[PDB]
Amino acid sequence: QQVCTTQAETHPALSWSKCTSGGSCTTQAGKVVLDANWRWTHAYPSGNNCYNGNTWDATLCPDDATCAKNCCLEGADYSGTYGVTTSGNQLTIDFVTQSANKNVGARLYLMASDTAYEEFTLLNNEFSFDVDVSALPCGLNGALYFVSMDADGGASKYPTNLAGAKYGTGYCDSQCPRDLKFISGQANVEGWQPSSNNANTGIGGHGSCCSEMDIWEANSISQALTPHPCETVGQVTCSGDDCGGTYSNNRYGGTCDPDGCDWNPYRLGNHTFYGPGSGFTVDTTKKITVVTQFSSTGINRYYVQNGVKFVQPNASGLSGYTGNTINSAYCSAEQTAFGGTSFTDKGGLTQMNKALSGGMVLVLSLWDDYAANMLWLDSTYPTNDTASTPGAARGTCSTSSGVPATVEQQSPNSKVVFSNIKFGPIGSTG
Ligand SMILES: *[C@@H]1O[C@H](CO)[C@@H](O)[C@H](O)[C@H]1NC(C)=O
Ligand SMILES: OC[C@H]1O[C@@H](S)[C@H](O)[C@@H](O)[C@@H]1O
Ligand SMILES: OC[C@H]1O[C@@H](S)[C@H](O)[C@@H](O)[C@@H]1O
Ligand code: NI
Ligand code: NI
Repeated sequence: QQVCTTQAETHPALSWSKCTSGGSCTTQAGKVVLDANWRWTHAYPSGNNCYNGNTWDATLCPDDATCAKNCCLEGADYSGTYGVTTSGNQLTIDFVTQSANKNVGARLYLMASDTAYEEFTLLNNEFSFDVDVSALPCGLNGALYFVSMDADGGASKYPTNLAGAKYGTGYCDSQCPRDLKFISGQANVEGWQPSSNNANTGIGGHGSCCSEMDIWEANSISQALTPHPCETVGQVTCSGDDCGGTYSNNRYGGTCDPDGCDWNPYRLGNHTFYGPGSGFTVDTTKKITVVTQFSSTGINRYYVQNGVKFVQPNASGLSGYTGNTINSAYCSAEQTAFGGTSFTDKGGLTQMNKALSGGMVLVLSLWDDYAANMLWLDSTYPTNDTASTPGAARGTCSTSSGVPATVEQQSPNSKVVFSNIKFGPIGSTG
């Protein structure tokens, strides 16, 4: 896509800490940028909208390449339109923001400069952050995660992307998302189908695949930590059902693992570890520090709340695994007990570790779930299963919860606050 400037693009500042062996940390002057899908797109250098509602303009966008030549991305009013504000090392993402239109959530990337995403190499290192999930009810997901995106949003590989990282281009994840309007310097117009249940979104003929490490997908009720390997580490474009994922007739027909080797303490039999109030080890009405440590043998997790360190609880009642670590043993035992082969089919932890040994971009987001109402995270899922089915119970939310239209009307002032990001070698951030 091109760049237009009727709305200025200024990346909100966000400080974070880089820590080194010894425990010394220094402040880093980062910024955040909104993902390109959220932007107004119109004719370059001016003219009609190229996309409006959930349909493309056929005149401006008769095919994928022409559309990218004729259409530009605009700047974003971060607070007024998208409900994104920063203060020092704190980032707030509001749920429903009404200005011209109703906007629901946002996806942001941490920047090293105004034209480059920050790239984190996770293996042998740890990532720590503080979060307030107190205003995240059933059906919402405040997510912090890593994806194997290009630092420049694809600009050097795809010269028809003139917007680059400055405008939040180049997203990919292990779902191989097809809802993206621009992928690899081309629009996603050919075969585009508008969503049945969402006036603002649709599903294109292409998706955008890459490795994904979901550090944190959570609300006040449940949380999950999930590696997703892909057969190619970095970004590749997929077509239709061969993207796999939720919007494809064969979930497992692609090159990425859309399921992941997920660790949700509730799903693994600990019903008192994480929840609202003093009945829970980690009280979701109060700030939580979440620390995640990556090594070749596995991923480890601890939490700090009110100065108290709590290690990840042991898996409880999971046949053949009594640890608290995402390692090859756990991932295999999970597949055996709960079903499925996707994670190991796509190379498992060995293949994930290849992405963890290269740069990944930090994503901070808030969303609700049109496909499955976040029931996979915080309720009983699938709907045909019940709490006696192995792996079915993931949280205490009602199976009727999380319908986007309902949560948007009932809980519009929901929000997530991420803060005090720290990164460095294992043992260095605490
Ligand atoms: C849940 O985790 C807590 C905190 O680690 C632990 O004390 C408790 O024993 C765990 N519950 C079960 C059923 O294992
Ligand atoms: O799609 C057009 C629409 O996009 C949104 S994102 C803009 O904020 C608005 O001004 C414009 O009319
Ligand atoms: O797509 C929804 C949800 O599906 C589950 S299977 C994945 O583990 C998670 O990362 C993703 O956000
Ligand atoms: Ni194609
Ligand atoms: Ni119980």
